[PDB]
Amino acid sequence: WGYGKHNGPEHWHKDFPIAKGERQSPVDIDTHTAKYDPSLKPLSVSYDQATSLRILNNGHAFNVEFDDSQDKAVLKGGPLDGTYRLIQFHFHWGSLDGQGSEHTVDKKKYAAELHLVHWNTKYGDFGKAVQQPDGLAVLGIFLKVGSAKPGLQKVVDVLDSIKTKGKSADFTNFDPRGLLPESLDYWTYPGSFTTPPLLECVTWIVLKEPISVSSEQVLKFRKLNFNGEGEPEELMVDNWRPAQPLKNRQIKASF
Ligand SMILES: CC(=O)Nc1nnc(S(N)(=O)=O)s1
Ligand SMILES: [Hg+2]
Ligand SMILES: [Zn+2]
Repeated sequence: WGYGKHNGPEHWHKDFPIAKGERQSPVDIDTHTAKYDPSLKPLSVSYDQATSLRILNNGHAFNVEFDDSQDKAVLKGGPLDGTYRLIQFHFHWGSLDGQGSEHTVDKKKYAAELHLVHWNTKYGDFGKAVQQPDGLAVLGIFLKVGSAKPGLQKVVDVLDSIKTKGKSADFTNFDPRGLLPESLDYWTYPGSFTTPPLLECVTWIVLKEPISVSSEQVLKFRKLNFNGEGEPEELMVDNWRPAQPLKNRQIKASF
C-alpha cells in the first residue's frame, strides 16, 4: 500500500475492507456541528518522564519511538478512561504548504499533522490494545508554516541520517513537550488508524491550536524518501489519507 496513484488511499479497500467501515479516520471537523460537551474533562499529558529511543524511516513516515515498558509518558483525562502510554509519534505532511494534515477543520487543510500514539495500559501490550474499541488514543496536532518551532529542530537535524526506507538512528533524550501548543482545548470523536491496517480502535483527540513551524523545518521533511537505498528516488511527500464519512458519529468539543 502507499500513497501513489496505483497503491494510494482509494485502493486500500481491496486489501483492507475495513477502509469502508463505520468509524474510519480522518474526518472533517465541522466546527458548527460539533457539540460542546461540558462533562468532558481537561486532558492530562504527563510527559516529564519520557524516554525516546530511536527515529526510523519506515517507508511511509518517520517515527520517533519511546520506551513504553513503564508509565513514563502518559495521557489520561479528557474523554479517556484509564491511562494510555506513549509509544511513538510521526507526522503526515504535504508537497506544498496548503495540504498535509489528515484532519481538516471546516475543510481547511494544514501543512502537516503530528500524531502522538498512545495505547490503553489495561490491555497489557500494544498488540492487545489493537483488539479493543478503546485500545488507542492518538493526540493530533496541526502544524502551520510560520516561525520555527525550536523544539522540533533536533528531529529536523537527524533526518538526513534516516533518508531512505529501513534506516534508523538512536534518538535518546528528546522531550516531546516541546511540540505541544499552549492550549489543550480539543475535539474528540471515535475513529481508526489512518494507515493500513485501518483498525477502529482509536479515540481521537485533535487539538484546537496549531503549532507553527518554519518553511525550512517542513522542507527538511520533504527531502525524505519512500524508497529504500539504491532504489529510484520517490520523495516522501503527501503521505496523508483524505477525510472519510463521519457516518453518524458526533464530534464533541471541550470548549
Ligand atoms: C503502529 C501504529 O502506530 N500504527 C498506526 N497506524 N496508523 C496510525 S495513525 N496514522 O492513525 O496515527 S498509528
Ligand atoms: Hg479495535
Ligand atoms: Zn498518523
